[PDB]
Formats: sequence, structure tokens, C-alpha cells
Amino acid sequence: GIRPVVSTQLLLNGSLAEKEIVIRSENLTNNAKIIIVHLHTPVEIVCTRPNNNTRKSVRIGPGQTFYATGDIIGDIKQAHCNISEEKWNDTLQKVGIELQKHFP
Amino acid sequence: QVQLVQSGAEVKKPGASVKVSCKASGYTFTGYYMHWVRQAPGQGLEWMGWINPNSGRTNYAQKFQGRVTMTRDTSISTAYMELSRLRSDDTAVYYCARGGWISLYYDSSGYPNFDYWGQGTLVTVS
Amino acid sequence: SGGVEEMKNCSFNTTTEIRDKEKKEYALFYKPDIVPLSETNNTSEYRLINCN
Amino acid sequence: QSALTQPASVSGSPGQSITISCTGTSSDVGSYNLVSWYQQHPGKAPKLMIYEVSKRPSGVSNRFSGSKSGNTASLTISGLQAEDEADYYCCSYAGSSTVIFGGGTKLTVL
Amino acid sequence: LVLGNVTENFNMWKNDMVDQMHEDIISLWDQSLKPCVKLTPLCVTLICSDAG
Ligand SMILES: *[C@@H]1O[C@H](CO)[C@@H](O[C@@H]2O[C@H](CO)[C@@H](O[C@@H]3O[C@H](CO[C@H]4O[C@H](CO[C@H]5O[C@H](CO)[C@@H](O)[C@H](O)[C@@H]5O)[C@@H](O)[C@H](O[C@H]5O[C@H](CO)[C@@H](O)[C@H](O)[C@@H]5O)[C@@H]4O)[C@@H](O)[C@H](O[C@H]4O[C@H](CO)[C@@H](O)[C@H](O)[C@@H]4O[C@H]4O[C@H](CO)[C@@H](O)[C@H](O)[C@@H]4O)[C@@H]3O)[C@H](O)[C@H]2NC(C)=O)[C@H](O)[C@H]1NC(C)=O
Ligand SMILES: *[C@@H]1O[C@H](CO)[C@@H](O[C@@H]2O[C@H](CO)[C@@H](O[C@@H]3O[C@H](CO)[C@@H](O)[C@H](O)[C@@H]3O)[C@H](O)[C@H]2NC(C)=O)[C@H](O)[C@H]1NC(C)=O
Ligand SMILES: *[C@@H]1O[C@H](CO)[C@@H](O[C@@H]2O[C@H](CO)[C@@H](O)[C@H](O)[C@H]2NC(C)=O)[C@H](O)[C@H]1NC(C)=O
Ligand SMILES: *[C@@H]1O[C@H](CO)[C@@H](O[C@@H]2O[C@H](CO)[C@@H](O)[C@H](O)[C@H]2NC(C)=O)[C@H](O)[C@H]1NC(C)=O
Ligand SMILES: *[C@@H]1O[C@H](CO)[C@@H](O)[C@H](O)[C@H]1NC(C)=O
Ligand SMILES: *[C@@H]1O[C@H](CO)[C@@H](O)[C@H](O)[C@H]1NC(C)=O
Ligand SMILES: *[C@@H]1O[C@H](CO)[C@@H](O)[C@H](O)[C@H]1NC(C)=O
Ligand SMILES: *[C@@H]1O[C@H](CO)[C@@H](O)[C@H](O)[C@H]1NC(C)=O
Repeated sequence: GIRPVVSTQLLLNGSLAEKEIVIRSENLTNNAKIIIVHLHTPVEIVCTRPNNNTRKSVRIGPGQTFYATGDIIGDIKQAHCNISEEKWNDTLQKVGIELQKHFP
Repeated sequence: QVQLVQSGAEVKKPGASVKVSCKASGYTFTGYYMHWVRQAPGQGLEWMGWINPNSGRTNYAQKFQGRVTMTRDTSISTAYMELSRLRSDDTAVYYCARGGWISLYYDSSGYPNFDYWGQGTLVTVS
Repeated sequence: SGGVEEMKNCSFNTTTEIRDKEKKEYALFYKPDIVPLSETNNTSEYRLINCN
Repeated sequence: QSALTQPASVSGSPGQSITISCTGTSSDVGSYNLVSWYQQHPGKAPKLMIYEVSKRPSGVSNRFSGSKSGNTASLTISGLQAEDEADYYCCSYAGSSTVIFGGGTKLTVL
Repeated sequence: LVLGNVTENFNMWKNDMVDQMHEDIISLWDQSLKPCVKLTPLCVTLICSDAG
């Protein structure tokens, strides 16, 4: 199973590796190649949002109707994301101790 | 210990406007909500809209839109209610209460955790 | 009646299903989707970002 | 979208348990677990009894117990004394940032 | 060609020829109007009256 997700940084849902953390690259000498870290232990991540009213339907032609943001009921809160602290800390620590094999 | 002080009793006539002020002392009022209730003698409690003193956002209940306005004042730590077009059944007592905690991460406006209440203002008409 | 972090009202007018009349409609567009035109400090006449 | 259903008045001798219940619409009480009770002494401001369906705040002894079942929220008192001559009010979050209050019960000590 | 001495189950309420017939007629009805005229500018208000 291959899930065609779209993400720039911090790879979302997909197959994991085995044994330990693995690092892939092209040359490992120049700075122009994007280096890829494949983990072994997953880290949970959640993202939320405040409320919206509905899809306000605006008609601009014979059948061509679009949906815009309507009202907002309640207070205004900022859409945030949450990651556990110690799991991310020891995951980045494992990334560092395994990346230290290529840099003495 | 924190306290909530309000204004005095008012005697008015229909077709006027009434202003009720509630002042909180002893705690940072900017990080807490403020709710308003009205009590006529004889029946139960009724709920009016809430004010967010950190941003001035208002959301009144049903059958009250357009006639009641709420305004915070962060300089002297007060909250004002201006209610216009009074009727004969508007003779009541008004209470201000402290709602939930403003967290900037989840909508905690509708939480009915009213901990501290005021003495209320007795307004009447004839 | 309050302050929002990143939204603007942006009421405009648009053509209906009949190619005669135009009606006023409102929305709530985000701030990165809204770009001001002209050069002056008149912060009223905004426009959509991908119409350029 | 009226007030919550609640009986007129209750009665009971001291020394036993009295159960009060409030019923409402499924979108009001049956959907969210945000209900609470208020004790109204005649003459001054009321005081909150329990926070959530079952959550005891400080300053009140372990005597009130709250529960929810289906569309009915119940509050139980055990060991009645003479300091309960006050009204009782239910309240619930009704969605869209609006709180719906109840009718009210009066308890008498025989 | 007629079969000799065999029987066969038949069910027309669950058939694949009917669904393929319906989809073929739908797609060929939708295909014949592709290079035709579009009635977009005929949405104008019509000032109608009885003939004299
Ligand atoms: C993503 O992650 C983020 C993490 O960054 C998540 O955000 C966090 O979400 C949680 C909810 O899950 C929030 O918890 C809530 O916090 C409030 C605020 O409590 C703080 O302030 C209290 C007040 O003290 C301040 O103000 C006075 C005023 O003078 C000052 O003098 C003080 O110095 C303080 O500045 C304070 O008492 C609290 O201390 C308590 O907690 C700490 C924790 O470390 C303990 O040590 C203490 O001993 C003490 O126990 C705290 O500092 C809480 O009030 C909330 O609890 C209420 O609500 C519960 C649910 O309704 C209810 O069950 C509780 O009983 C409690 O009830 C309260 O209700 C009313 C609130 O006004 C009052 O009647 C009364 O106060 C009563 O106590 C709740 O715990 C985090 O704050 C929030 N983080 C931030 C930074 O905002 C986010 O949710 C995540 N996103 C997800 C999961 O989607
Ligand atoms: C987030 O915002 C939405 C805005 O739509 C809120 O949904 C709305 O909630 C109200 C609650 O009173 C619904 O009203 C009730 O609907 C029922 C449906 O059976 C009706 O019987 C009642 O008489 C009453 O009208 C309203 O329908 C609903 N909107 C939609 C589109 O379903 C939602 O509650 C908000 N979220 C929170 C947590 O408050
Ligand atoms: C029309 O689009 C062009 C890009 O194709 C805009 O040019 C740049 O847009 C970015 C994004 O806002 C600005 O930060 C730059 O300052 C713009 N100029 C340059 C030289 O890079 C252009 O501004 C757009 N037109 C208008 C009126 O905004
Ligand atoms: C529909 O109305 C139009 C006018 O809006 C009619 O057209 C006119 O017909 C008379 C015939 O006596 C001519 O003298 C006019 O010059 C026409 N006016 C035009 C073309 O603008 C038309 O006849 C009406 N339809 C019917 C069926 O009577
Ligand atoms: C992510 O982690 C959770 C909890 O460990 C697990 O249930 C889920 O299957 C994981 N998803 C992927 C894609 O690994
Ligand atoms: C890339 O790798 C090749 C052979 O592995 C090497 O000759 C070349 O120098 C490398 N490029 C850089 C920029 O180091
Ligand atoms: C928008 O279109 C309507 C169409 O009737 C017009 O009356 C109005 O002047 C236009 N402009 C604005 C700013 O509303
Ligand atoms: C019926 O089936 C048998 C098969 O053994 C065949 O020999 C016979 O000719 C069939 N009868 C007819 C009328 O075709």
C-alpha cells in the first residue's frame, strides 16, 4: 500500500522501516541534495480548528454555484497542532546518534 | 478573595434605556469570560450573551438580538450592558458571573461553569 | 461585532443567473487570499490573489 | 427551543435520599456532557454545586452526586438537613454558544 | 443454432446487457451535443405579452 500524501516537511502516513533509523542521500558531501530520514518509532500528531457556520452558497451563473465561508458562531481561536514532547525529543536524539555514524 | 460589584436599583419607564455595570476586583479579568443572567421574581433563571474582555466579541442568545449591547472596559476593569426598549415584564434583577477560562486553543464559551456571582441590580418599570 | 485573527468580510457584487441584474453578496476570505490594489493607503478596495 | 423540563416542587423528611432529574432534547443534554446544577437561596446570589456531570469543586462536602443516562441528568442528595431550603436549577450547553437553563424545583422539610 | 436437450436459468431483472444499453445510450446522447451551440446568452429577462 502506497498512500499518495502531499507534505513538504515531516512525512505523514506511510510504511515504516525496521531495526534502527536509516538515512538516505545522494552524495552526502554537497549541500544541494535533500537528505531523507526514515524512522522506526512513530510519534503522534494532532491538528485542530475552531467552528464555522456553513458553506454560504453563492450563485454566479446557470448552475455554477460556489461555496464561500459564511459566518462564525462562537469565539475566535487559532488553528494549532500538537506533538508529544518526550517522543519527539528522543526521536530526534535517535536521529542524531544514528547520523553521527557518517560524521565522526 | 475576589469580588464582583454592581450598581444600584433603578426605577424607569417603558421606552427608555438602562445601563448595568459590573466590576471585578482581585484577579486578572482578561483571561476569563463574563456571562449575564436576568431574574424576574416568580420564575426561573434565564441566560443572556457572553462578553470576551480580551477581544470584545459578543454572542447574544435568541429573542434578544438588536436590543441589548455589551461592552468591556479594560482600563477600569468593568463591563457595561445597555438594554433599550424595555417592556412591562423587564422588572427583574441582573447578575454578572465569571465563566470558563480563555485558553486560545478550544471554544470554552458555552461552558456553564459559573463560579463567582454578583449581588445583582434590581431594575423596575411602572 | 468582534476581532478575528485573519479574516475579512469583503462584501462585493456579482451577476446572478440572469445576465441583466447584479446582487450584493458577502463572504469571509482569509488574509493570504486577499491582496490590495492601487498604491494609496485606502484599505477598502481589495481583490482576490489569483486574479492577477 | 424552550427551557429544560423540570418538575414544580419536591418534598421529603430529613434522614433519607432525594433524587431530582432534568430531561431535555438529545442535541442539548444527550449530545454533550456539560450539565450542572445551582442552589438558589431566596435573597442573594446562587452557588454552583457540581461542575461537569460528576465533578465536585472545593468548599462543598461529598454529599451531592450527579449522573447522566440517555437524555436525563440526575442529581442525588443523601442525608437531608434543614440547610437545603432553597431552589434548584438545571443548566446545559445547547450548542452554538448558548446555555439553556431549567424551570426550577422547591424542596420542603417536614 | 438450437441446443438439443439442455435447460438454462434466466434472469432479466439482474442483467448486464440492460445496464450497458443504458450507459451506451446515455454516453452517445451526451456525445452528440458536444460541437453544438450553447445557449448561454439566452438567460436575459424576457418582456413577454399576448399577441395583438
Ligand atoms: C494542544 O496542546 C495544548 C498545550 O499547550 C493544549 O492547551 C491546553 O489545554 C488544556 C485543556 O485540556 C488547558 O487546561 C485548562 O487550563 C485552565 C487554566 O488553568 C490554569 O490557570 C489556573 C488559574 O490560575 C491562573 O490565574 C490566576 C488568576 O489570579 C493567577 O493568580 C495564577 O497565577 C494563574 O496565572 C490555575 O489554577 C491552573 O493551575 C492548575 O493546573 C496546574 C497545571 O500544572 C496545576 O499545577 C495546579 O496545581 C492547578 O491544578 C492552571 O495554571 C484550567 O482552569 C482548566 O481546568 C478547568 O476546566 C476543566 C474542564 O472544564 C475542569 O474539569 C477543571 O475542573 C477546571 O475547572 C475550572 O473551571 C473554571 C475555569 O475558569 C473555574 O471555575 C475554575 O478555575 C475551575 O478550576 C484546564 O485544565 C490548558 O490551559 C491549555 N494550555 C494553554 C497554554 O492554554 C490544547 O488543548 C491541545 N489541543 C488539543 C488537545 O486539541
Ligand atoms: C458549530 O456551528 C454550527 C453551525 O451550523 C452549529 O450547528 C448548529 O447547532 C444548532 C444548535 O442549536 C442547530 O440548531 C438546532 O438544530 C436541530 C436539528 O434537529 C433543530 O431540531 C433545533 O430546533 C435547532 O434548530 C443547528 O441546526 C446546527 N446547524 C446545522 C447546520 O446543523 C454547531 O452546534 C456549532 N458547534 C458547537 C460545538 O456549538
Ligand atoms: C501579480 O503577480 C506578481 C507575481 O507574478 C506579483 O509580483 C510579486 O508578488 C509578490 C507576492 O505578493 C510580492 O511580494 C512581490 O513584491 C511582487 N513583485 C516582485 C517584483 O516580485 C505582483 O505584485 C502581482 N500584482 C499585484 C498588484 O500585487
Ligand atoms: C412580438 O412583439 C414584437 C414587438 O416587440 C412584434 O414585432 C412587431 O410586429 C409588427 C407587425 O405588425 C411590426 O410592424 C413591428 O415592426 C414589429 N416590431 C419589431 C420587429 O420590433 C411581433 O409581431 C410580436 N409577435 C407576434 C407573434 O405578434
Ligand atoms: C500511527 O500510530 C498509531 C498509534 O501508535 C497507530 O495506531 C497507527 O496505525 C500508526 N499509523 C501509521 C501509518 O503508522
Ligand atoms: C558525488 O559523488 C561522486 C562519486 O561518488 C564524486 O566523484 C563527486 O565528487 C561527488 N560530488 C561532490 C560535490 O562531492
Ligand atoms: C455593485 O452592483 C450593484 C448592482 O445593482 C450596484 O448597485 C452597486 O453600485 C455596485 N457597487 C457596490 C460597491 O456595491
Ligand atoms: C435428449 O437428450 C439425449 C441425451 O442422451 C439425446 O440423445 C436426445 O436426442 C435428446 N432428445 C431430443 C428430442 O433431442
